[PDB]
Amino acid sequence: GPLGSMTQTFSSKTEWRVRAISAANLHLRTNHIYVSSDDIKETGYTYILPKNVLKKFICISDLRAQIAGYLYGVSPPDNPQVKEIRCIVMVPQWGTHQTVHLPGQLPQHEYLKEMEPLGWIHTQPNESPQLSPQDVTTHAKIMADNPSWDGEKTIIITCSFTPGSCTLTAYKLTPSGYEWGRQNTDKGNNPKGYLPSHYERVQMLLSDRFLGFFMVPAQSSWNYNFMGVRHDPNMKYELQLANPKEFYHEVHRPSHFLNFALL
Amino acid sequence: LAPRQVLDLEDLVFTQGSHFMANKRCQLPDGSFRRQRKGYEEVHVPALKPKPFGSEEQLLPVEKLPKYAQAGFEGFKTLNRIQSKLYRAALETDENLLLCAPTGAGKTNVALMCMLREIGKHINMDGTINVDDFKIIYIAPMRSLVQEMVGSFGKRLATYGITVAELTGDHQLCKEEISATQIIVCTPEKWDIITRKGGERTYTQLVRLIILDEIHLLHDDRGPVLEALVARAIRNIEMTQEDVRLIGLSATLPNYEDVATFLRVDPAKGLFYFDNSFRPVPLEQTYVGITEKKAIKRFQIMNEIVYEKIMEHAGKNQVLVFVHSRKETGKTARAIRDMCLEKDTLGLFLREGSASTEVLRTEAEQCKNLELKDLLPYGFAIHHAGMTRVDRTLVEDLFADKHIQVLVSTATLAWGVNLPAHTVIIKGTQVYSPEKGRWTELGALDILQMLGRAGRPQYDTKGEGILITSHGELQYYLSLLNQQLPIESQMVSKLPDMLNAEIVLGNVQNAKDAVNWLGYAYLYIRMLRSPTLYGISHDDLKGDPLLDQRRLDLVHTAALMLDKNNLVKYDKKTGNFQVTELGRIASHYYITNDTVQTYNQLLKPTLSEIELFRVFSLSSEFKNITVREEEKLELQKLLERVPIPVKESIEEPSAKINVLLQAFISQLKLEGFALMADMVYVTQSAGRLMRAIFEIVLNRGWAQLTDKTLNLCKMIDKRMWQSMCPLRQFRKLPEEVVKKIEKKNFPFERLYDLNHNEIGELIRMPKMGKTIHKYVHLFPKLELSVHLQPITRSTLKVELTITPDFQWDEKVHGSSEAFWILVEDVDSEVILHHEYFLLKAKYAQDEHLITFFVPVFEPLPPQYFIRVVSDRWLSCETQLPVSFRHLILPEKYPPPTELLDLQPLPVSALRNSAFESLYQDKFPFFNPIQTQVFNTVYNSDDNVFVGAPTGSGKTICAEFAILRMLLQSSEGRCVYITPMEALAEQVYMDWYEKFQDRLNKKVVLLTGETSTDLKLLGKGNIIISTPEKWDILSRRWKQRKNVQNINLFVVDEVHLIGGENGPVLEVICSRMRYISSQIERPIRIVALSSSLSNAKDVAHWLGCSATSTFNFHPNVRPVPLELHIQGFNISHTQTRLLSMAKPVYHAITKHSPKKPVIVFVPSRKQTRLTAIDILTTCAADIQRQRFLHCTEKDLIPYLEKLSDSTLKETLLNGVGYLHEGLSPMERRLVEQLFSSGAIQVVVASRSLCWGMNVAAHLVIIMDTQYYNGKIHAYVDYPIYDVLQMVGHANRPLQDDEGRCVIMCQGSKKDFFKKFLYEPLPVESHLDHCMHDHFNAEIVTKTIENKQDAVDYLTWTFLYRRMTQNPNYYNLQGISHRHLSDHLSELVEQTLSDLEQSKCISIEDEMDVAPLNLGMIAAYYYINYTTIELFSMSLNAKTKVRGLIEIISNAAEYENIPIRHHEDNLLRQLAQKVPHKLNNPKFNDPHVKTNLLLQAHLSRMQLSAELQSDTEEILSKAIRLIQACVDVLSSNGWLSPALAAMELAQMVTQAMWSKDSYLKQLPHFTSEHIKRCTDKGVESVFDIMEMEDEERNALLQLTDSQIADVARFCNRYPNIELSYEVVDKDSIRSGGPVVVLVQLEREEEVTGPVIAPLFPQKREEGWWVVIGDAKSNSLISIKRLTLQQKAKVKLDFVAPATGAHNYTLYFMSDAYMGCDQEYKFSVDV
Ligand SMILES: CON(C)S(=O)(=O)c1ccccc1
Repeated sequence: GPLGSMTQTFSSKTEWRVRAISAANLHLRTNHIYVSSDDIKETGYTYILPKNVLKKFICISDLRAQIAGYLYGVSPPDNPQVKEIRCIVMVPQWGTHQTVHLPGQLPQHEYLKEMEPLGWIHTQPNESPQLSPQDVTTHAKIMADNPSWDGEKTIIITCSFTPGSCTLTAYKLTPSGYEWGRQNTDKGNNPKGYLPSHYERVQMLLSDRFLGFFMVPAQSSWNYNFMGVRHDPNMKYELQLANPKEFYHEVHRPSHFLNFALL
Repeated sequence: LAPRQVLDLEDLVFTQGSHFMANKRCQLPDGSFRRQRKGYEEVHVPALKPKPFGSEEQLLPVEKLPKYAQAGFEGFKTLNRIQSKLYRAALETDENLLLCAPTGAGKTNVALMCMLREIGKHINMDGTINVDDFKIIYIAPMRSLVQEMVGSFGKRLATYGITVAELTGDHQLCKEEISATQIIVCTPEKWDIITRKGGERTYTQLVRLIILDEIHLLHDDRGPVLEALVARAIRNIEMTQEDVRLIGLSATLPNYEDVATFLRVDPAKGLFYFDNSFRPVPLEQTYVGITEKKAIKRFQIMNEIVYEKIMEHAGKNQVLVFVHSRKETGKTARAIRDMCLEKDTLGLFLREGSASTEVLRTEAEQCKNLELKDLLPYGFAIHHAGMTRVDRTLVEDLFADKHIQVLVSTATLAWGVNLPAHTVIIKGTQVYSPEKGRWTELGALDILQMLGRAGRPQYDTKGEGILITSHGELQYYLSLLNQQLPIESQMVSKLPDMLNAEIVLGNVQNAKDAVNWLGYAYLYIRMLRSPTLYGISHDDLKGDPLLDQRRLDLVHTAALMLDKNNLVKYDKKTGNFQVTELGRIASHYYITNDTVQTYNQLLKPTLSEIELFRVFSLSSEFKNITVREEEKLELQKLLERVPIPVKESIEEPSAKINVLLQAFISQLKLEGFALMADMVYVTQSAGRLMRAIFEIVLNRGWAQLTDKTLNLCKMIDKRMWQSMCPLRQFRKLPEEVVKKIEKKNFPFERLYDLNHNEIGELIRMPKMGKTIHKYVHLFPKLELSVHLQPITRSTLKVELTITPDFQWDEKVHGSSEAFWILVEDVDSEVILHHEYFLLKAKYAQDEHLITFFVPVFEPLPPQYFIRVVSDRWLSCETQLPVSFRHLILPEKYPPPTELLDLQPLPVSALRNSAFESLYQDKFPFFNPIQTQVFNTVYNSDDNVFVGAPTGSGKTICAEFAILRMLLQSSEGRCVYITPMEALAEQVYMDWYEKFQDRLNKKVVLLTGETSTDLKLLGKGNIIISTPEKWDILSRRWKQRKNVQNINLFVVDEVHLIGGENGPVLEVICSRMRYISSQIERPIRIVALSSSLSNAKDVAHWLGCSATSTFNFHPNVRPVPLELHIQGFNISHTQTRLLSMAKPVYHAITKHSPKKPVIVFVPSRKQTRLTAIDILTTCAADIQRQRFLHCTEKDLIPYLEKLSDSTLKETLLNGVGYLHEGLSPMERRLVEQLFSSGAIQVVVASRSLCWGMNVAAHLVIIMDTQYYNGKIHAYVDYPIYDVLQMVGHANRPLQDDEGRCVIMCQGSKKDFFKKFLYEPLPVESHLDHCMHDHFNAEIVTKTIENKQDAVDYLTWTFLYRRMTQNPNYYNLQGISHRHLSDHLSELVEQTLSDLEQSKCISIEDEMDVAPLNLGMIAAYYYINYTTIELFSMSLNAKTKVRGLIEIISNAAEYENIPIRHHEDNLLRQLAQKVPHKLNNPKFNDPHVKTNLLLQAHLSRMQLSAELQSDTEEILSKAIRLIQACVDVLSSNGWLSPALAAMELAQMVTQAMWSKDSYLKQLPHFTSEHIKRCTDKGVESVFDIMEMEDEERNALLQLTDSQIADVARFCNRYPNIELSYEVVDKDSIRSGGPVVVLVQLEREEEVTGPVIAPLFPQKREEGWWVVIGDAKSNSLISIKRLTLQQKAKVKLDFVAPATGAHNYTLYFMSDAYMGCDQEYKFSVDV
């Protein structure tokens, strides 16, 4: 019985600080990246992700809120069954632990006109035996709105935060996966109709032989996880040839700095 | 040395700092008495009685001072008592002084007298002061004191034109304010950090006087700074042997004699002690020591005591109360006034119905300050720093006229304002110290100053000081104020940091240097005099009387400390100290050594802002900060709201420090008193701590962390985060508009696109759209572009262009804006290149070109980035992506020519006994390269290319070709071009011996004189020349047969076409090729070069067959080269040279202990410094004279001929040096001592790497940069110089190998590996040097139209390289169309520039023709821009002085930038010289030429290096003058052309127009002139006609001297002049007027002009002029060179029948006084 005896006051806490301290350590995982490429599939299309941009993509991310980048590349001159990822494009986005929210508009820039869209990559808190139904729906709706995304050619790379490390897996949709995903409204973890035959794993190799590069928005940054209302599926954006800033960088959370000035 | 002991420095520290009381007892003055009261004691000390003068004491009136000094004492009648005792010592000797007087006795006026003596040292007869010839340092302890000193000294010395100033602290470009100032006034710490940086600068050598005011600060924790300053000054004086005057000013306290010893003050001459009776106003002192231990009671007791003491003066006397906070001032004023209201005493301060209240009525009601509002009407006032300046001046002016009755203030008033009060109360002696983390006693300086403010100097008959403190402190303060608190040294804690500062400067290189350094510290003197006070038993002292062992131990302890923290590397055995970059940073940013170890341990390229703030919070400067329970609540509130998360807990002081910094940036106000003071301390340190972190991570190349830390520096300095609107950095903008702009949440860059209307609309405020617009464009902004020039497949040259895109406003941007250029890799993680870039105000509108190198690799990476970031402005950055998608890399270079294993070639192969005699004595076989090239060179006529390292003997290959020429014909002409004049002269010596002496051929060396050089080309079979001397010749090859009939053209060192003067070399080689193709008689070309990667391009350009192109690479050098490239981490040049000092010695002992060594150094000063340093290291190695290999006595007759004493000393120990400042005979002595094997080591400057007749076994290249003084920046050694230097390590007949150690900055190591181990790619830069050659070729009618110009370009190396490396030349492709367009654009731009300059005419946009201006530019080899400037300035009436000036301002005179010190000399030259120049701006480059010309013409004296510069100026002068003559006569003006010819005369003879024509004669001083004017006429024919009897009776000279005089008189021109007018009987109006002048010299004189003060030998030039001075018209001019006889004809048109007096002129360019005039008339 407190009665009048015991009274304690609430000192606030905040989750983004713990996550920010955590995100400062993401560079440790970049020395320990594993590709879960021991799969039944043989040949098919083979995707080559350069290590430099993958490491950068890991360092700018968050351990809770997924982030995503668009993949662009080409085939080596005389080997068309191999796709080399040459560029990752960060666009205005905001995520949760289960999904990311990207604009309807796809990257547009003359510097990518000689390249080929190869799909997307995104972080994920935990490894999973199967491809998420959120991912199937996302990829299928992007395919339905953008005919340049070939079902036989665009992939979903998941970068999962295993303890001390990052584990990569690459998937593609099947025609059944496409058709189911483009008509799915259930955001839940088990929407009706979702099947494992909706995707298949594709071959994926990390390489040090060549370097990728990044493109980022021209008039903002990519992270909107602190400016959710400023984000809109119909937002338009331009791009520039530059490297992206980490998740908890100051330009991504201006209200923190402007509101601490109010005591 | 060997049995050291490691001490505990902290156990030797006086923990109480300035509160340490060394005296056991205090004797109070007679009449003191002790009273008791409840809870406290009082001690009363009566005022002292002045000593009533003395035996020889009289007050000196200003009349009796030296007269230059009286202006400094204007407004005063007589010096005071102490100034009168001090004036002789202070103004009439240079003796170091120490003056001990009580505060206000007049010490700063004695310092003024010392200043006046120094000022008098620099007074000219023109009255002015040589303000640029000296500097004086006044060290004051407090900033407010510094500012008051600046004001008062400035007012006292304005009458001298002397500036006094304080230093800002930025010193970005603000060290300029050091050079502007004569009297620098600063704190000890500021002067310490400045002189710690210790880069080469003039201020150091200008310092003549240092004043250490309030030197009893020695006893304070800040005292060690004074000790460091003094030890550094005295050791600088030892090294420089120039004396500096030291003046110390102190209170009267014990150990003043030890302070005197410490200042090198002779006690008899320079020590003056004045006891406390000499105080201006006697002081009745009251001390109150409270016994109460409990705060609550003690505080009210203090308020009661101050109330009772105030009442003893209310209405009778003003009272100044002193408090140690800005809040407690008002708090105590309110306490007193409340106590007065409660007791109805408030009316005693304010007289009822008196005048004072009236003045108080208004201001008090105005209530400018709020606490002043509550207090001012009642008679009270407060005064502190947070107040406004005008409020403080209000309080001051009110108090001065006796209107305020009680003024509560802080120490700041006591230090910065001259406000005396009759009664002073010091309320408490406790102050919070954040550095210490607790409350401590007041510093002694503060107490002395405050109580010195007691008693007004004129109005009061005594003062009353009332100190209130704790009882236990009574003895202390009694001591301090009564001459009994002894001054001790506090430096034993600071010893590591201070020793590191000396190590970083290089003043202390080992433990013996450190011991000697410490022997100058005040700690050392105190240890000698009171050993037991400093932890030394008296038996310890007797066993070690000079305290050698003890100082060794202290130094050893400090060195171990610094070495554990990685500031130094300390070798215990040798005692040697090695400097490190971390140590340098700790010193230069005033960081303690523990903090730098922490930074080194925790900094990582992966750190985020979180860990960066934590790292900062761990600085040792903060080690005493603690988190108090009473703070913990407020801090917790901030901890969960700070924008940068804090990992550690509120219990840890690092978290409190972190949160305090972030609160400061967020500009939050806090409540806790300790929190505010702790924040102030933390954040005052933050700026320089974070700049140290910045410099650390920047020099490691850490891109992300560099960005974050520079940002954090700026966020600390501007007090705002990046997110804030950058516009609030404009402090003139309102806060609410920028709050609106941040509330609109749009990108700031968008504001650039808008106009003032849209700007008003976006923010919902139209009224401001204009001003905002202005500020948007006042914000600094830079536009960037690149030109990518590939060098190889792995090295890329980048030319970055920076265009400013903002409006400059000096109110906002000052005089300069600073930026960092950062070239970062694909991932923005590695800084591949960086440099500082300074946008000066005068260039705020120009484009700036930066160039640098970066590595690339294959496959090419996507892009690099170039960021240009402001050094000061937040959110001020431009990043340019540098994509490589369209980069065209040149081809991989081909393999070298295989060196064939051939039988070595005997000399017998020449098969000519006369030929074989050239080399028979020297060797029996040619080296492998000569062997491989011999057949092609000697037995064929093919054009040949030989590429090989320096030291491969390519000269012998050229000699092979010359001997083949000599076998084909005896009248063959070989021209030999080499790019350097020193090389040309050395080759001239060697080939003169070989071909003239031994083969009876004629070897000549071109000089620059076109007549001389044309005669030499005629005579010679071997003609040696530099490229420009052959350019001016071969330009007119169509008119000169001797240029065309060249049999052999040899060009040496042809890889120098890639270098700074390469275009001229490329042009002349291309011209020789084109001449060969035109004359149908082929000229054989031989090209010698360093190893070229693109050799085949050169060979094809010069027409060498592939079987005739020998492309060897560096590995084939006949004497093998072991090359070691050693990288040095230090980015500060002077420190890096220091870090190289010992590796130089170690390299000698490792690579060449007994064989000779050359050390190349960046500068003339470094030659001597390094010679001495090598000798010092030799001595400490107890191998003192290892480098001397001859006998001393066999060497001393050599040494007698030197004039450099230090050079003689070093030579005595086997080490020479060589620099431009030595006389040529000194150089030759040193060179022959080195080649004879006498001396083993010689240290030469970089400037001499082309003219050294000396080779070595080991070459050490000590650093690869040098300071350019024109641009005030360090410049990399050209690769060509480095190759030449490396080539000096090669002795084919003496050594089995050569060795070379290149010591360079780490940043450049890999570059050297790529361009020294591999052969060199070379490129043309002719496309930047086009105009003068197009002009020449339009004058010679080789280029008659634009198509001709394209065809002409097709002959160049540039043209060939354009297809091999298109991107380097800004071509996009190699299609024939591409380079056709490129050549057309280049041609179009060049001909457009020429036609605009009026050098050429362009008709129908196709045809080009030479104008007379272009013909003159081409004839005299003048830059077309120079001739354009001449054509603008000259017209028909400009002074000879204007001629001198325009000539000095000509493109040809931008060369030598060594001197900025001599500028003032030139100033005082302007008065001496007849040249009264308008617009007297003085600077660095062309005006040096102007008044150096002035020095020459009036025969003034100059220095050695300056003399070598004079010679170049005179080398260009005659051609420029002749161009002026040529423009004037073409226009028809008669007087100005004659004046220009007389200027030619004055330059040749070094005289003037009206001067005596006897000054041309040898040995003829002005006295001979006055003698010759007496019964004589000033003429040299007059001298000739008298007989040597009367002659010698007048001249008063030696017989050899009159022989020289007669030689001149015989070479003086004496000629028969005859004039005739052909068909004079029948002249008709129009064209036919012909004058015939016959001239005949008698003696057929041979030899050149006699002009000893002119460098090059000249030939007698003449002008025949027909005109009329009445009309100022010249009709007929012809230039003539007279032999034994010559006839000249001249044409002229006869307009109308009329007047006809005609003035036939005969004018010389060489001699003054031979000009003849004949006049006549005849009509048409
Ligand atoms: C501490 O160093 N300084 C006080 S100093 O002004 O640079 C100097 C320079 C030369 C001779 C003496 C002193």
